[PDB]
Amino acid sequence: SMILTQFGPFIESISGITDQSNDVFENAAKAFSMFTRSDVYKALDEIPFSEDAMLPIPPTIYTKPSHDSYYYIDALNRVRRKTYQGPDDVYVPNCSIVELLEPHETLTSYGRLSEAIENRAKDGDSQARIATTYGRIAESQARQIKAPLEKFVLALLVAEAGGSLYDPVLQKYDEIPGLSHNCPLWCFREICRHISGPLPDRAPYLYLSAGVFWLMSPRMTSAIPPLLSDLVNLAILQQTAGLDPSLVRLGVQICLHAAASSSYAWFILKTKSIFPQNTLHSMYESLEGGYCPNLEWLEPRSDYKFMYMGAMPLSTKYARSAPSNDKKARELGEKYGLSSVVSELRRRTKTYSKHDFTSVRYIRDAMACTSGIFLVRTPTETVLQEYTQSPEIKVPIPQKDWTGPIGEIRILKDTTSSIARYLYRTWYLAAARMAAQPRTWDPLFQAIMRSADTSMGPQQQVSAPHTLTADYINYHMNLSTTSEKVIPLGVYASSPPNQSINIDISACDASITWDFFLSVIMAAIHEGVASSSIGKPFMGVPASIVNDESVVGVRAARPISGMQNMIQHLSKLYKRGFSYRVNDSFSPGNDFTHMTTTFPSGSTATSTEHTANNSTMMETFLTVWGPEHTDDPDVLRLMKSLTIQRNYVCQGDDGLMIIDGNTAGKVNSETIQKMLELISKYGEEFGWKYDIAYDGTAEYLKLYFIFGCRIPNLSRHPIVGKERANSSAEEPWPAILDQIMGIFFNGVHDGLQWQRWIRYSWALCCAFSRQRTGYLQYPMWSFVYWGLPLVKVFGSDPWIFSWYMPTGDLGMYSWISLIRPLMTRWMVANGYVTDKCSPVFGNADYRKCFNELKLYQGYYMAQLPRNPKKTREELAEMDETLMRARKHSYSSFSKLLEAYLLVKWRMCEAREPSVDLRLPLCAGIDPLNSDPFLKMVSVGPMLQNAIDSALLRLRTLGALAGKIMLQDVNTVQLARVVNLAVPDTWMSLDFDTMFKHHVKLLPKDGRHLNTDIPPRMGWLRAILRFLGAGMAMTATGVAVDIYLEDIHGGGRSLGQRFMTWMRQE
Amino acid sequence: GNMTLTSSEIQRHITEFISSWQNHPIVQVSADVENRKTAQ
Amino acid sequence: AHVASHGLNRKTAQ
Repeated sequence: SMILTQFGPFIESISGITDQSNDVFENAAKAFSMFTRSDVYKALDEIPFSEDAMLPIPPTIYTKPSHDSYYYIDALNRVRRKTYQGPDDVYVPNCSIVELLEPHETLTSYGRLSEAIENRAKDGDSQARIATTYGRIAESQARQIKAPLEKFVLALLVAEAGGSLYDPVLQKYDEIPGLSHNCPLWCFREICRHISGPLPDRAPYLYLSAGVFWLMSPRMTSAIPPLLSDLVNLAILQQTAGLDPSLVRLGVQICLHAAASSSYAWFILKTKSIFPQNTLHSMYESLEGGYCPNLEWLEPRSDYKFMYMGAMPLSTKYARSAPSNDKKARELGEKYGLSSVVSELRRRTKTYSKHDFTSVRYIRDAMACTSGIFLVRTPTETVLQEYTQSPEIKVPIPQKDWTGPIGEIRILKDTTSSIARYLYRTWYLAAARMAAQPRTWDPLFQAIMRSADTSMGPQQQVSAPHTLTADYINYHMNLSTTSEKVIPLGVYASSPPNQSINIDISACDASITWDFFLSVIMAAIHEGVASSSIGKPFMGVPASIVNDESVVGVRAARPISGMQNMIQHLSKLYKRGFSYRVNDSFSPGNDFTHMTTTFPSGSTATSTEHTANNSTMMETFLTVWGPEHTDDPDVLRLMKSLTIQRNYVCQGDDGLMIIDGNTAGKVNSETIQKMLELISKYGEEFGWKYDIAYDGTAEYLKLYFIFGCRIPNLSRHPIVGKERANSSAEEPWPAILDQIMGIFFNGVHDGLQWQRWIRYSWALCCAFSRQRTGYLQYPMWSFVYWGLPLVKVFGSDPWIFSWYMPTGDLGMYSWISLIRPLMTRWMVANGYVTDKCSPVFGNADYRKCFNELKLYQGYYMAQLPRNPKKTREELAEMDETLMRARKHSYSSFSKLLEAYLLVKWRMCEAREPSVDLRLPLCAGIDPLNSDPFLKMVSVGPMLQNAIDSALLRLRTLGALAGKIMLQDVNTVQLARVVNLAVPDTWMSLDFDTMFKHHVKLLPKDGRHLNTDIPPRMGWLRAILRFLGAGMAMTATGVAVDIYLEDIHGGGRSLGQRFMTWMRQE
Repeated sequence: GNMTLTSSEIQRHITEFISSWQNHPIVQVSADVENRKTAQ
Repeated sequence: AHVASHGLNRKTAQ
């Protein structure tokens, strides 16, 4: 009841009881700063926890032997570790930490890494370097969070103290088990007490910007700061997603086994595939009913033009025909002591037999229980684990099938017996067809395309034509790459009559070397180019000459073109390998160089040619190697029916192959497996280790579908998790609100329990609002500007708007234009009357009412830059600039919003539905999740810049460049002149049909003579579409057909205000 | 003329939406699970 | 209305 006595009037404001106000928000944010870290645990001590949260915490977490037997010093005097279980055991171990600590001043209980050990480590002691290595990597593992965990737990305690809520759609309360039935918080209380024990102040570590501090006790190990950040995510998601606690207990039990393990991160790396393997890879052993979508993609299949044509019910024959899972899924649990989890998952998975929202939410709640942490290891072991592997070529190409060198390039004779001639001819034809294009020869395009080692904390001048011919393969020869349209691909590929095969290439960077790929490619590009380009130079490299021994008869001189001169200078770079250089700040005295054959991680041109190399080898698989290496003419007939233009999609290493349904039903699911074995056999002959998968689902670009499902991965991103690669301090305070809004907008796209999710977003939003510098403080309207919907304001109905409302001025237009005749009543309801009537708010002084309630100051204060742009004195400059907006009193809104507010719309009648209600389109959303379920059916799911700004700025004002003057573009492009954009939230919906048809610019009773757009300045229609479709999406419930009603100043004088804003810029 | 947003108006929209969906002819007949006559 | 939203002389006389 302590939180109740502390936060009485705020919880009723964000639970729909009382109206939200600025003074209650600021009086809460006054108190959010005034919390000790012990106060959160004092608040956790009072909640009565039920019997179904209690489970045995093991005693072996707290007693771990120290780190002396874990690390060693390699030759060349770099620190490593010796692995005990597996060669990938290179992560942070779990040992006793307290012996390497000396206490901070001003408080005795908390210590840090001692300065004598880092002094002797900089001096060059053997043990001290190991000790400071372990200390810095434990700090870096503990640091991977957005904010201190006690603030998140306190926001949970504030938000979930209002009890159950009420639904204005379902007209009933919700049934979600409260804090007494929440096992991660019981464990979070028990661990943090048992660490302290008799000692008070009870916070196992505190979090600062540069470094952490550890509680000085023998009970403290390194596994605890990732474990607590792991438990807080489940404690939040059990509330705001409506998870079943019978899955959350397994999700906590696996994390307790992870903390009890030899290492935490390594155990989670080895156990990250328990929940999808037992649940998602094993669905519907017996299928009896349910609805499935009916897509098809149109016949030019490279276009990826899709079409939704109704939904049909399933039949008995579309069960899981894929092979079994038990022999390895039970083995994974038996190796690690999780058979009580694996069998528990399998027996519960075997009870669902119909395809509806229930069995889909089962998959969502099972996938949510994986632990999303960020794996932390030193760069000096990241390199020497990742960059030391190599491909193995079981069938190399013989020395007879090469001639002598043309300079530094041997050519491949076409009478070879190996498969590499099919790789050779595609790159050869690609080079020969890109060299004949006229665009590659004017000097301006060469200047445009103009416009040693590498390390980690000049290849792009000479490696041009490799990339330039990779693009030709990706976009003209075999259009299998989709380099927004990935969704209907998988919704077709997951349908009942067709299957899908999830092909992934392991180690795409270590994949291709000079042994098989780069030699044939640099032999093909050196020959396809030299026909068209003879003597003509490139950008900056000249023509040249080099001797050859192509034919064995004689040798001669044979002048080099100049475009193949780069191939000459670049194949000697590819022939030897790459040179890297490292220096981790996590272990001193560790600074060396290293020679590999692998590629850099995240370059741009390293994706396109890998995609070309994917599609080419898949095409020669399906054409040549396929029929030549199999019996069983069902497999032969299956192979001879599909090609990569018709069914193969690849974007990186991974690919997706689709096997459509025949007339007799689905394809026999045993010949597909016989072809899978041939894919795995095919990869061994030239070094690729495929990660093929066949279960009945579709995985492409890490999106999970089953029967066309849109399953979100809740643990793809955690809530309290943030990546940190270096050891540097982070940005200052007023930029944390961008990540808090990121938490909210990432919770939008996943179908959380929306009343719970908005209510928890308010608690975070009010917790991150005040900072010492009079202190700085954002009012609650500054967050409403950032896209955060509200609950109950100005004396309205509770839970009245939706989080599909946009941000910015288009967002501020909509809810005001919906609530305005109630707001102008509430102003007069307490002494806010003036004599003149405004055309918007009437006889009430909106200026004084908004100044006293600080709505104006939030509106203009949210537009300040949160970036401390190029020192603490610049931070003080930004703070004074931010305080000046709060001290200044304001007169009105911006000219754009005031020009918007003259437009009035109407909600006549609801539109006919766009998709079936009983069809499960998307996971998590159902009639229990009422508002997205209404919006997505009423609208429909998406199943089908400075130049563009400024030329419209000069075109709409009175003034390609000859084309733009008279044409028009669509609404989403023409209405970017007033900086209006379709928001991030509407991307998974159909805004095109809504803009084109169901926003009418004409009243239902004809033409009111006030809404007369002139024939001149017809660009206004494209903005009135957005102003119409705002309120038709912000209002919760069904998206309604909306008609124009009134423009107060006239349609001619409406756009003159927009033209004044365009002159004022 | 104008109107504010009210839960009354929300329910008024939802009932019209469900009625216009319910009176669709494929929806009036189709079902997910076949019966003992259709299976025979 | 909110509750409803939850729910759903002499001669003249003679």
